[PDB]
Amino acid sequence: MGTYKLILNGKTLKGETTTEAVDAATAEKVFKQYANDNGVDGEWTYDDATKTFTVTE
Repeated sequence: MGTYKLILNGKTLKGETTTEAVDAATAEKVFKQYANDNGVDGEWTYDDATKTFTVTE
């Protein structure tokens, strides 16, 4: 568990969000859905060091 962070690094639109997920899969799914909702879909990365994900459109 813990608080995860998402970094939307899009060519068109960018943003950031944070959510409390039980595991990395739940985190990645919530964020995938969130990014796709913002119309962001690029190379997804992860930084366990600070529990963050970055999607580079």
